[PDB]
Amino acid sequence: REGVFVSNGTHWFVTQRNFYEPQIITTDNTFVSGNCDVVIGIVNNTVYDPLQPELDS
Amino acid sequence: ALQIPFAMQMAYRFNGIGVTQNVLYENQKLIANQFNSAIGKIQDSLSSTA
Ligand SMILES: *[C@@H]1O[C@H](CO)[C@@H](O)[C@H](O)[C@H]1NC(C)=O
Repeated sequence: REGVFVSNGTHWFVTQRNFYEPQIITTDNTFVSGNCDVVIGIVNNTVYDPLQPELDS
Repeated sequence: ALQIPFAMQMAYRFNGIGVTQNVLYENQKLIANQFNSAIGKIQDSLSSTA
């Protein structure tokens, strides 16, 4: 949504652009735009979705 | 200076004109061809037009 994706070498994070602040990537932090195949340089991952653990109750 | 991939720089520039950056990544090859072509028009424009 705002900021940019990065990896420390083994995990993937989003940070704001002007100050390193690693947030674990979620459906809150990100917006979808279709399937992968159009995007040059995309990478595989897990995006966390906070609703799915809550409705596990 | 901080290095950044140029397709990742233009995704910042598109946000700075209120266009969501997926409009760049879904069109990157097309945008690149338009920029490359437009610089080609500048070569011809300057080469002819004193
Ligand atoms: C990457 O970050 C995660 C969470 O801070 C940590 O568990 C992991 O050890 C880090 N790995 C490296 C290579 O820094």
